[PDB]
Amino acid sequence: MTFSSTSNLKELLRKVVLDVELGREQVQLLYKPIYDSIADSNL
Amino acid sequence: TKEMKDFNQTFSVEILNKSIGESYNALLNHIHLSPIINFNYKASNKTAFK
Repeated sequence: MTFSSTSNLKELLRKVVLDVELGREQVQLLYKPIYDSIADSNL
Repeated sequence: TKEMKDFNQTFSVEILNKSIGESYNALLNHIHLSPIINFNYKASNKTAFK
């Protein structure tokens, strides 16, 4: 028989998901060119 | 608080351990000897100046 008959039985068909970007956008550090960095554990 | 441990550089854990040991020895002396001092001694065990 045709494929159209078996379409509704979704459990038979293998599951694949459209690999779309999701979640909020990645955030970058913009301050670093302005700022001069000093790092010390004992400040 | 962790702020106390991190900012206050003079502070550490070693001071607490030292104080614990000091109070610990003081307590040993107290529990062992305070029965002697604090007892309401009777006239049998009191000796005057003489």
